[PDB]
Amino acid sequence: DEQEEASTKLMQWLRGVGDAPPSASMSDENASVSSANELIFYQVDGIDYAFYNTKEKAMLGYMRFKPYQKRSMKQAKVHPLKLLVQFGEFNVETLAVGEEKEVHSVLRVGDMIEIDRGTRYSIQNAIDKVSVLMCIRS
Amino acid sequence: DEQEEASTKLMQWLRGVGDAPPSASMSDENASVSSANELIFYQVDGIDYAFYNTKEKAMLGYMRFKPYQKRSMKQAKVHPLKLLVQFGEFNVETLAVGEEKEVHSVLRVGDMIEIDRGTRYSIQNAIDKVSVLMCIRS
Repeated sequence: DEQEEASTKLMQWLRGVGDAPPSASMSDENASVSSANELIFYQVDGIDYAFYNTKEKAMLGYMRFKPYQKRSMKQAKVHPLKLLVQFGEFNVETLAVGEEKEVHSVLRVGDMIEIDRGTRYSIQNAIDKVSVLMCIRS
Repeated sequence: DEQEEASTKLMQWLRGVGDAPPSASMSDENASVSSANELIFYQVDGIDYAFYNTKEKAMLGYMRFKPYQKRSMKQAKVHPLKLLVQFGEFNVETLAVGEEKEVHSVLRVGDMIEIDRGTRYSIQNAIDKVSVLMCIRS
């Protein structure tokens, strides 16, 4: 249940509900390791982002959405990405290169969507609670 | 609490404790979407793997470890990877190209380690419960 407690503490922090998870080991000093305690949320144009400190920056992180919050349209101009739902529910609208018709998808926890290079995409929190997604860039 | 229930059901399935999460939307039919219900665990050399069905296969998935289970040494020969702890605790041993001294790291939930191209690495479940990690390939 210790590990259930650790998991719950991490999720509550990601959702903005709880305090930062405790430290545990000196492994957070290792070059290749980015611990959860490294994460710090910063707000950009209304959305809270927190990224691990990887060798190539901004390649793995979380987006935290206020209830029903909208992220404006962006384009995967350089890096294809994957969006993986960590908590809650999201509506994602995509328009791939060459197509002229948008696609709307609904994503619940554990669902993933792949955004190809060139695809324009918008994200909206579908529920009246904070939702969290993981952003994985290629 | 509906979304707390969905999150708990997904984690219990990943840990091998519960049944598959329910369906929800027709978005699982969308080309770019890989729903959690797509996941199916298969055992290879003692370890349970489940991968999303992405355009380039085997690029995002989970490894489920029995108590104290060891994954033998592998090498990131082609793809650098990131390992992100989803539940439990792992000891990871790495030997990067050019170095002659191994590095041992301990990872708890939400911690990530980056395995560079050429690095040899071994993984052991550090606890007497099932632990789960996410494997992210570049």
